[PDB]
Amino acid sequence: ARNIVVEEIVRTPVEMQQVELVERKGIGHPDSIADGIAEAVSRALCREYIRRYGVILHHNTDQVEVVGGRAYPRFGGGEVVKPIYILLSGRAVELVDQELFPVHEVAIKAAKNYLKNAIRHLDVENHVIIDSRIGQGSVDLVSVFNKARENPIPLANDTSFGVGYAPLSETERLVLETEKLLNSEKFKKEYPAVGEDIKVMGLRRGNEIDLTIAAAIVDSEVATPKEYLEVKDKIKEAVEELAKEITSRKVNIYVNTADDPERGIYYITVTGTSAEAGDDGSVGRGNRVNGLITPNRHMSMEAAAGKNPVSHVGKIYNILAMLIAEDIAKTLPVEEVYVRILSQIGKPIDQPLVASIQVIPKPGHSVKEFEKDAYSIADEWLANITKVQKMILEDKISVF
Amino acid sequence: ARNIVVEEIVRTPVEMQQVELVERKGIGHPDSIADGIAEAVSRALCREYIRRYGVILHHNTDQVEVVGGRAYPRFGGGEVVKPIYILLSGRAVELVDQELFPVHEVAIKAAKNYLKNAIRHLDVENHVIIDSRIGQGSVDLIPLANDTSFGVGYAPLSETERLVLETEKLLNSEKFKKEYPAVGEDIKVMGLRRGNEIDLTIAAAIVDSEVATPKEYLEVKDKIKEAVEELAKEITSRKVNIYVNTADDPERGIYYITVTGTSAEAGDDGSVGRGNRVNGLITPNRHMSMEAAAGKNPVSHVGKIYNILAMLIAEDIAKTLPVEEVYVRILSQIGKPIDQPLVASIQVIPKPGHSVKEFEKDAYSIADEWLANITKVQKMILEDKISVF
Ligand SMILES: [Cl-]
Ligand SMILES: [Cl-]
Ligand SMILES: [Cl-]
Ligand SMILES: [Mn+2]
Ligand SMILES: [Mn+2]
Repeated sequence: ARNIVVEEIVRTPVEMQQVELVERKGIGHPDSIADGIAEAVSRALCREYIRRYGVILHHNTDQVEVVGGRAYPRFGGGEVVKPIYILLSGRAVELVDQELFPVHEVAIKAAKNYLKNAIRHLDVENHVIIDSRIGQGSVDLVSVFNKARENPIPLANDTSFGVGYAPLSETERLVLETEKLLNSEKFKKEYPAVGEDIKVMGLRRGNEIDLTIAAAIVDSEVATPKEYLEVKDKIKEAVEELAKEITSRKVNIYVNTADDPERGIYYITVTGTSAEAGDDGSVGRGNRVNGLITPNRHMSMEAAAGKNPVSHVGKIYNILAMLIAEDIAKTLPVEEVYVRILSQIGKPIDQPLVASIQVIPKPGHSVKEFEKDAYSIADEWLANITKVQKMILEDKISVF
Repeated sequence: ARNIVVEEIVRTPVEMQQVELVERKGIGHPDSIADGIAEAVSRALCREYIRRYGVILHHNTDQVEVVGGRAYPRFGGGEVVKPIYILLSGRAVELVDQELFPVHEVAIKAAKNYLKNAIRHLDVENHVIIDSRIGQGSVDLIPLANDTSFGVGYAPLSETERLVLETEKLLNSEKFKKEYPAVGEDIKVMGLRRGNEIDLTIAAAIVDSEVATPKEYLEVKDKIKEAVEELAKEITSRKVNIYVNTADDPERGIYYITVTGTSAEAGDDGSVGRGNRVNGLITPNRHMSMEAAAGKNPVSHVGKIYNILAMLIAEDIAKTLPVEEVYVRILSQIGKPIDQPLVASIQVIPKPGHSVKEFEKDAYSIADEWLANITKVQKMILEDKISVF
């Protein structure tokens, strides 16, 4: 019934390709800040719609602009001189049966709460201005409930595709886990000088990987250039240990490569994010839903962060494509699998115009031998598509 | 000696894959409006820096937020009820040796001029609010790489890529607009190929002042369909199915009519880097860069230059040599001039019956000459001769 297509492709697996480039924008990167606020706003709206009406009402808050401020970092502690300005945009239902729903209150509080929990040394009350221009919508709940009855699985409202793949390469895992380690609670507690604005790039040529880390250091935690350099060495040491667990390839680690001590240049910040110094961010400019930027792979340009987890395929299909890919890679004799899913307007989101599965089989196997099981994995996930709504709101799946 | 590497790759060509997906967001789509404004602002800043100082000063205007308005379309002509709001962001040099450069004036003027020329039925003075929060820079009056920057491009386009690209270009061309003024600029095209059959879905905003009745609206949709059917026959002999404004439901009174020709009027939002790559397409069957070219300084941003150069190198190779596919990737080497990349990888599938040895030397030479003329590409960008979305 469902438009699922399984095909074999021939390609050099990424692990065997000569040049592989992978990047991850960490939590404090301005683009990832935009994504994180967008998603925090969406989840807060979902939960408050549920609390008041028992159902999620339509909204999309996948539009956030982070306008950088100005700052004077100094060893021992600088100051922010001009605040970061953040504009929340999108659309949400505001009039519910002639009654007013507190869209802007929920959104601004969610954005502020996200920043406080994400960027430890950022003074949100004084370093940030948050304004909201979220568009106004209206609905009658009887209609909402009737729409839910007519179509238990929501209808697609856009023509969009999501893209995912599996399994991850060593270089992909290295980049992902380097950022996760350095922004982990345990590491932050041990090394409070390491801010959250961390960008990780892995470039593999053959069996040698250059792993470059741009990590904003918090100037209130380093009194001297010497203490700053000791922090960079502690970053390098921790990532060296991590790399030995992920790959037996040679890994060269570089931290804050624009540093130039003789010219007095160090990557120190007041708050731990370069957004303080004038760098800007917006939604969908960084990691895909698997958490990575991967030009050796395939992606959708849809920004998952902030999109309605109930009906917007731009989020749902990018998550589902990754989950189907991971399932196939985990259970079948596959070297690589790429999943692309395209919505059809007016049809339920479990009836995509196509769900395309492209597989490189392991040597000694053919896709024909397992094509029906691959179909079945995609079919069961599409038939259970609404559970993605549940995993988002239970904070079980990240979208950047 | 530039580190250019030409190698053969063995992989299923896109045209032989069973399923291919291609999308293009047309000029009036909110995301493409953001991209277009971003690039229009950058080029206006470049020209005015040159006019005043003889050099381009540092800037990045790759941050634009299009916040949709409200509108009540009506057959015969509706009205915009709440204006579109556009925030310009990024950074530009504003203090030039203690004197003030009119960043915000240049930027707002450039944004308004772009909209005026791009969206025919948009009343910019009354339908749009443009504000600027571009960050303030300062300065006192072949570049080296400061980072590892990346560009990726490919050629030639597949039949489905060509159909999607040329469908939007046709419907938003002046010649077509003159004959069918009811067709707005907010056109989104999705192409799905399965085997030798292509499904083409077109969402095209129709201008409500140009259609007096539902009957005229349906006639306009049929003229879109007929025109694209003709175009498809020029590109492919695969079966092509064309669908226009598929969410329409006449019995329930739903038609894709707009006052201005862009869904930004009705509350849809856009921002930079959410849509087309520099070749004009969104192509999940290919390899794409995540960087937003629009608004980036074309003189100093290596990622923008390399993504354009990679496309130009690929297109040249595909046009002149016996290649079925070519993928071009360029990586800068930190601390070296940008015309001396860390690697320029040229990956080719030869046409059947051919081997790369026949033409590997010519492919190297094509890549070499483009890298040697990186300054020529920068000029082409400012002369509006190369599109970036
Ligand atoms: Cl290959
Ligand atoms: Cl098929
Ligand atoms: Cl990229
Ligand atoms: Mn960015
Ligand atoms: Mn969009």
